[PDB]
Amino acid sequence: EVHLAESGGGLVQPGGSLRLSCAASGFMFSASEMHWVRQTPGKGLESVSVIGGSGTSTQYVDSVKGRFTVSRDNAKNALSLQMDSLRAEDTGVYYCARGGEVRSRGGWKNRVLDSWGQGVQVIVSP
Amino acid sequence: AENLWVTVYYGVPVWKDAETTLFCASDHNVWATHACVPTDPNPQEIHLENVTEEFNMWKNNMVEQMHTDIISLWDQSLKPCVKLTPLCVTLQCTNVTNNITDDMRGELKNCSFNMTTELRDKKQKVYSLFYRLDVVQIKEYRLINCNTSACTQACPKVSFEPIPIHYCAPAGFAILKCKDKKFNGTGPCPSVSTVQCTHGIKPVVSTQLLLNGSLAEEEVMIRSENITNNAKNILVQFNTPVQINCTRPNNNTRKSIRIGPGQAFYATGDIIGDIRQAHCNVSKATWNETLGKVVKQLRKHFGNNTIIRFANSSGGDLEVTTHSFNCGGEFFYCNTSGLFNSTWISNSNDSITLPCRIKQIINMWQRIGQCMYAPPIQGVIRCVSNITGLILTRDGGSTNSTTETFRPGGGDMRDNWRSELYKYKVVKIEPLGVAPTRCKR
Amino acid sequence: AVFLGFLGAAGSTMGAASMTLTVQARNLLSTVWGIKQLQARVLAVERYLRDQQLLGIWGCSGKLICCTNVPWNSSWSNRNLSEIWDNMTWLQWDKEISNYTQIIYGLLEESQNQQEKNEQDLLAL
Amino acid sequence: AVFLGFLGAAGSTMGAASMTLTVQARNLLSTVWGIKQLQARVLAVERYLRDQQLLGIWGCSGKLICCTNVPWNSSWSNRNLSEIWDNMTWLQWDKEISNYTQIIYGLLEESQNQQEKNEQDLLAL
Amino acid sequence: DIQMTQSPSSLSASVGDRVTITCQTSQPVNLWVAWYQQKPGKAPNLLIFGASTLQSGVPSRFSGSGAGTEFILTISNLQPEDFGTYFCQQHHNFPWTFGQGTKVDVK
Ligand SMILES: *[C@@H]1O[C@H](CO)[C@@H](O[C@@H]2O[C@H](CO)[C@@H](O[C@@H]3O[C@H](CO)[C@@H](O)[C@H](O[C@H]4O[C@H](CO)[C@@H](O)[C@H](O)[C@@H]4O[C@H]4O[C@H](CO)[C@@H](O)[C@H](O)[C@@H]4O)[C@@H]3O)[C@H](O)[C@H]2NC(C)=O)[C@H](O)[C@H]1NC(C)=O
Ligand SMILES: *[C@@H]1O[C@H](CO)[C@@H](O[C@@H]2O[C@H](CO)[C@@H](O[C@@H]3O[C@H](CO)[C@@H](O)[C@H](O)[C@@H]3O)[C@H](O)[C@H]2NC(C)=O)[C@H](O)[C@H]1NC(C)=O
Ligand SMILES: *[C@@H]1O[C@H](CO)[C@@H](O[C@@H]2O[C@H](CO)[C@@H](O)[C@H](O)[C@H]2NC(C)=O)[C@H](O)[C@H]1NC(C)=O
Ligand SMILES: *[C@@H]1O[C@H](CO)[C@@H](O[C@@H]2O[C@H](CO)[C@@H](O)[C@H](O)[C@H]2NC(C)=O)[C@H](O)[C@H]1NC(C)=O
Ligand SMILES: *[C@@H]1O[C@H](CO)[C@@H](O[C@@H]2O[C@H](CO)[C@@H](O)[C@H](O)[C@H]2NC(C)=O)[C@H](O)[C@H]1NC(C)=O
Ligand SMILES: *[C@@H]1O[C@H](CO)[C@@H](O[C@@H]2O[C@H](CO)[C@@H](O)[C@H](O)[C@H]2NC(C)=O)[C@H](O)[C@H]1NC(C)=O
Ligand SMILES: *[C@@H]1O[C@H](CO)[C@@H](O[C@@H]2O[C@H](CO)[C@@H](O)[C@H](O)[C@H]2NC(C)=O)[C@H](O)[C@H]1NC(C)=O
Ligand SMILES: *[C@@H]1O[C@H](CO)[C@@H](O[C@@H]2O[C@H](CO)[C@@H](O)[C@H](O)[C@H]2NC(C)=O)[C@H](O)[C@H]1NC(C)=O
Ligand SMILES: *[C@@H]1O[C@H](CO)[C@@H](O[C@@H]2O[C@H](CO)[C@@H](O)[C@H](O)[C@H]2NC(C)=O)[C@H](O)[C@H]1NC(C)=O
Ligand SMILES: *[C@@H]1O[C@H](CO)[C@@H](O[C@@H]2O[C@H](CO)[C@@H](O)[C@H](O)[C@H]2NC(C)=O)[C@H](O)[C@H]1NC(C)=O
Ligand SMILES: *[C@@H]1O[C@H](CO)[C@@H](O)[C@H](O)[C@H]1NC(C)=O
Ligand SMILES: *[C@@H]1O[C@H](CO)[C@@H](O)[C@H](O)[C@H]1NC(C)=O
Ligand SMILES: *[C@@H]1O[C@H](CO)[C@@H](O)[C@H](O)[C@H]1NC(C)=O
Ligand SMILES: *[C@@H]1O[C@H](CO)[C@@H](O)[C@H](O)[C@H]1NC(C)=O
Ligand SMILES: *[C@@H]1O[C@H](CO)[C@@H](O)[C@H](O)[C@H]1NC(C)=O
Repeated sequence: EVHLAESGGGLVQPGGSLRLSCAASGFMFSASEMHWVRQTPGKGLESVSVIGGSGTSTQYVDSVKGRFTVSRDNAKNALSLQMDSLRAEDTGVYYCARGGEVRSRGGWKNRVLDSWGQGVQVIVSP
Repeated sequence: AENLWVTVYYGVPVWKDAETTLFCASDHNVWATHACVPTDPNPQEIHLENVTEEFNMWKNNMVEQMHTDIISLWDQSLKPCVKLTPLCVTLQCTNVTNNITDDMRGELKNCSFNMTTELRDKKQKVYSLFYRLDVVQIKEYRLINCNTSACTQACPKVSFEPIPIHYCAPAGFAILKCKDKKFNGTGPCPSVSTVQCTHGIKPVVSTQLLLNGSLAEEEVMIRSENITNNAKNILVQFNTPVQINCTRPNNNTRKSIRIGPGQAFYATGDIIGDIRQAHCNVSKATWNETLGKVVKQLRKHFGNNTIIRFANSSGGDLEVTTHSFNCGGEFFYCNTSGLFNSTWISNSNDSITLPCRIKQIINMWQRIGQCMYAPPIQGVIRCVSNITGLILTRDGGSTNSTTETFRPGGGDMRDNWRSELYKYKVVKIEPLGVAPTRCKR
Repeated sequence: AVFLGFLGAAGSTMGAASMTLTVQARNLLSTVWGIKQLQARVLAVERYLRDQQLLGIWGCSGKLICCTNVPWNSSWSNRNLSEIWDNMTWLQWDKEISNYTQIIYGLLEESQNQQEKNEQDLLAL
Repeated sequence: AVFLGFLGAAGSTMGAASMTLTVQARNLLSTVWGIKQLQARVLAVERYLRDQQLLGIWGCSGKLICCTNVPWNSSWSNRNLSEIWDNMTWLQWDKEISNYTQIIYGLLEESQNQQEKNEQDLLAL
Repeated sequence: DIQMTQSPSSLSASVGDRVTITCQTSQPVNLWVAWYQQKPGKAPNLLIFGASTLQSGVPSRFSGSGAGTEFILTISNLQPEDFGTYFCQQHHNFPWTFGQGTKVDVK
């Protein structure tokens, strides 16, 4: 069974920095893409960032580009998100998810966020 | 390394464009259902998931096939009927002045003439009433068609009521239908299905207005092969229908005259009571709302700040100039001048009344040398119909003027069939295929 | 909906579409209007017989998935099975390889007779 | 010239003519004038189906050169293979043996059923 | 970025009712749309992927369809456990944009 556990959240002031860790088990970590998603209170979901299997390919949304950094450790099967210059809009619940390969009924292969973590709360307030 | 070998597969799902001959499927009439196969009570349609097809309503062979079949059926229906060859005689006509209004003065002529009978020796003097459009002066008049050809009298038993017809492809072929709404009849349709037969289509014959047609499911639609060019007609499909009530209030009477052995000619004996013009009524507020929707849609293609004008028809034959149709066996030609008369600038219970004229000598299709005589119908006539589309033509269109004027169109009946088969096409399957595989025989 | 049935596998991959050849195979066979219907019916039988003869001549008579002896030439197509049988549709493959159809037919025709001759020779002993 | 093709091997020996059966096999299938054309097409289809049925009944379905179990009677013909397969044409042989055609057909038909029955009996065990 | 629009924004339905949610994209995404469900205080759970494929273990009442730039999620037989916030996500090109969320609650 796939298991993902998040940690490292809490309270931070505006302009501070914070590291969120996600421990994964129950699957081949090196061969699965990893996603960081955030849910702001009272709003919908948003994909903060993505990192590939090899760890060389990383992408982020425009709202967090240049501030959020995503990294992975395949030996430890761990994922890390370093956030800097945090703002009030960054407050919310951060989830780490796996992009699992699935086959449609037509025989085509794509990747979806099959498994998610419990989430971790980050509050950016003075 | 690959060590691949050729493999034959039978039944591969591949199709190609093709043309074939479709056949009947239906649930005394001119549109003979006797030779048409019964329709299945539960037709089957298969939606093709993740299949995109190319469609072009202006290159459909189904329209040509339907036109040819309709013409053939019309020709066949008139074969066992009386031929009015003796009717070409010198008629002596006078004006009728018995209880007529101002607008119906001279519309009817009381004509007496000699005629043959069952015996080739004897002759009989008879009289009848004719329309001014059917008699041409030679006090002595003659039928308009006498110097062109002698045509048959439509048999009184057959009915001109349209009946739905379903078109079915043969084995080894398939019919693809586009279920994508807002599809304008040309381009890629992403939502496709395979249907064994086409839905019921009524072969309604009319000009300047589509009657008893199908309504768009989303909003008013505009279709044209080349909207920039003025020579191509514009097909407008409404979202909601407009009720039109047509009526001939004259109380007609029919009398049979024996012109030979087992041959009778039906004539209008006399009119009981007052004589008044037949006419049609159309709701005013509904028509205004429909025209508002139409101009709103037209502004998309012809600029957001242009002036949109509706005016009268240019000219030509009576069939193309006026709204021509048939109701209850009587052929009406209505003057649609009060409808398409307005201007639009970017920014209760009264009904529009259209007078109409009835005709008996008919040339339904654009053919010369084959007319048709409609026998008179006894009693007053009334009918109600749905307006669900228009055929419009752009005048001029040069860059000198920013004002766009549209006028009623028609004439060619292929447009009537094209308005229903715009979301259908026919293909033929190619089951055999070759691929690479790792076997070895 | 009736998504699956007859041509429902048109949008699926070749590997998935190869599992439902029978539903396409079945339907290939089945006063003025009667003449047109008869004329239409006359052509379907001819097409079916042509297809059956073409299949039988190659030695794959009475088979829906029949492999043969002629090897695949790399010139006609360079794509490998990895991106064909589960990353392509039958329509796309037919469109790509519609140009090179007849040569494989001729090769199969000339290959079948050699196998027949060899079988006769072995049975002669 | 197009000396070879369809019936080009008519004048050759039976051994040489047996190498090109496929060219003959292919071509067997393919307002007032249309009626005649339709009649001819119907007759051709009927003839092709008759030939296919006759081939199938003998157990040589889907084969161009198929030997069988019925032995050759010396009474019908006495010439040996030495003066037949390379010293005679197919037309000459058909002309010579046009009389004795039906008996061999009946023998083949009655022989096929026994083989089918024996195969069923063997598979029963 | 591809913009995702959901409809209706919120809805109240009773047990046994049929629920239909529509999702629209500004640009074609083939059929790479996935429908997820979220309960209060829980992470999202996938129901549909590929716009018509049901995830293993999900009840058969959930279904998805559509094409072009319009996709539909259908819950035929609403149950007490299906109430929550439904989202439609496109995963054809990065970024993978989610919808605004449709909240289905007890009437
Ligand atoms: C669009 O659709 C609408 C509705 O579908 C169409 O309007 C309908 O039109 C039909 C045909 O006109 C009409 O049906 C007639 O109703 C009359 C009044 O009830 C009937 O009297 C008439 O029956 C006569 O005609 C039949 C053949 O059509 C005969 O079989 C029948 O025996 C009757 O004929 C006898 O009587 C006449 C007159 O006395 C006599 O000359 C004969 O010898 C014979 O003795 C039809 O049943 C519907 O009532 C209309 N519907 C409505 C709601 O009004 C409309 O026409 C369509 N538009 C177009 C353009 O086609
Ligand atoms: C519905 O059908 C369409 C096509 O009929 C499917 O789109 C196809 O999706 C696959 C994804 O596996 C694409 O594969 C891609 O191939 C390119 C080749 O260069 C490669 O670079 C990519 O990495 C990827 O592997 C394929 O190209 C694409 N088809 C087209 C014509 O673009 C679609 O997936 C189907 N729907 C579903 C839900 O599967
Ligand atoms: C059309 O003309 C005929 C003939 O003139 C009219 O029939 C005559 O009607 C008068 C009075 O109604 C009779 O006295 C005559 O005997 C009738 N003539 C015949 C030959 O019967 C007929 O009424 C006229 N119809 C109309 C509408 O004016
Ligand atoms: C029906 O036929 C009669 C007889 O031919 C026509 O009456 C003749 O008309 C011509 C020309 O007007 C005269 O020269 C004859 O003297 C008339 N003969 C008789 C006996 O009247 C009569 O006009 C014809 N009917 C119609 C309507 O023209
Ligand atoms: C739609 O009609 C316009 C008008 O005729 C076409 O454009 C013309 O094309 C002809 C072709 O030789 C030129 O001579 C004209 O100068 C063009 N006129 C304009 C105003 O462009 C146009 O090509 C048609 N549409 C299509 C798709 O062919
Ligand atoms: C079309 O509209 C006209 C009025 O514009 C109608 O005329 C009236 O018809 C009724 C019939 O019951 C008469 O009682 C009235 O006296 C008529 N009034 C006028 C001013 O003509 C006509 O009936 C309508 N026809 C149809 C078929 O709806
Ligand atoms: C055409 O005729 C229909 C009836 O055949 C008319 O419908 C009537 O509309 C009036 C409104 O003015 C209602 O009071 C009646 O109850 C309706 N009758 C029926 C049977 O529904 C319709 O209004 C007519 N159209 C026009 C433009 O006059
Ligand atoms: C549309 O309206 C115009 C004028 O409003 C009509 O033109 C009239 O045509 C008649 C018949 O030829 C002439 O007697 C009039 O003098 C014309 N009027 C004008 C002002 O020129 C035109 O006929 C109408 N359309 C139809 C089809 O009748
Ligand atoms: C159709 O109706 C219009 C409107 O009544 C007719 O136009 C009128 O025609 C008469 C000639 O009979 C003129 O005296 C009027 O001045 C015209 N009115 C307008 C507003 O132009 C038109 O003629 C009718 N169509 C036909 C073929 O007669
Ligand atoms: C004119 O249009 C109306 C509305 O589309 C038709 O009434 C519909 O008829 C269908 C029958 O197939 C029913 O299923 C709908 O419920 C009806 N709708 C309404 C609002 O009544 C009407 O039948 C049409 N008239 C003609 C002659 O075709
Ligand atoms: C009949 O009436 C019309 C219109 O009033 C007139 O033109 C014609 O000359 C009249 N014919 C007669 C009185 O013979
Ligand atoms: C018949 O007569 C009308 C009017 O007199 C004329 O317009 C028409 O051309 C004539 N027909 C022929 C074939 O000349
Ligand atoms: C409308 O028709 C034009 C004709 O060229 C076509 O290009 C366009 O794609 C059509 N609209 C849609 C939505 O397909
Ligand atoms: C027409 O005339 C006949 C005969 O007098 C009569 O029975 C019928 O009622 C009349 N029709 C109308 C609509 O008045
Ligand atoms: C056409 O519309 C004008 C108003 O723009 C009006 O004065 C005229 O009477 C109308 N003509 C007809 C025949 O209704």
